[PDB]
Amino acid sequence: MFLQRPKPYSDESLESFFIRVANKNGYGDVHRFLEATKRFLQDIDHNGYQTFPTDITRINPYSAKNSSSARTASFLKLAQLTFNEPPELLGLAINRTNMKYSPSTSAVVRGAEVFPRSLLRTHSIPCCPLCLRENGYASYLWHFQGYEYCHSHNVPLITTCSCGKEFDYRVSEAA
RNA sequence: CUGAUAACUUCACGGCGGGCUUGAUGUCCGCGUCUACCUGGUGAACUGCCGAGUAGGUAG
Repeated sequence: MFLQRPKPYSDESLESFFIRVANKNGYGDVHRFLEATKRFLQDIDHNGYQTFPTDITRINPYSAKNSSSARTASFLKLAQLTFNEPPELLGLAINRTNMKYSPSTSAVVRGAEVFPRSLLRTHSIPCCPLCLRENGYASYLWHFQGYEYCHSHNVPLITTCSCGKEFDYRVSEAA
């Protein structure tokens, strides 16, 4: 109950929304609040709590074959009665759709926009600091957006970016 | 359009007498049934009042 001051702005792929509510009040990673959400889904007046995920990934509402209709219903009351001033939460969800293209590639709706195929990277992506955080990575071609020369693969020592290993995917002119 | 055409078989009645199936008998020996199993009431018919009362009544 009462997640204090949902702040955020647009242009986000919903994964740092749980990270920004993780860095407040003093909490480790997202396994606690993520269990306390699915515990609250296991609490009063709910029917579909069993399939709400467990890990860093898979908060995505197309990662299950048939919990897609359960994930949005999970995401319905995950904004209303748990936030003062319930924010723009719904619509950030990268869903799936019924549309296709002509070369038989699966269409995928974010809030109004369609990616070419639901394959693009899904793993081992670059990342740049000093925002919170992006909408456009884990895709084929979205690199810099104004400030350039920022690939940031972490061959040197641990904890270069100051976030706390939540999103932080790093392992050890016409563009 | 028939081996064609027609056609009363009827009346009467005592089966009876007698009678010992018997004697004897050993069905026995042996025996591993077992392994694995979800029945599924969400919150849902809630709170008083009189009477000594696990009886009885009485409210919205």
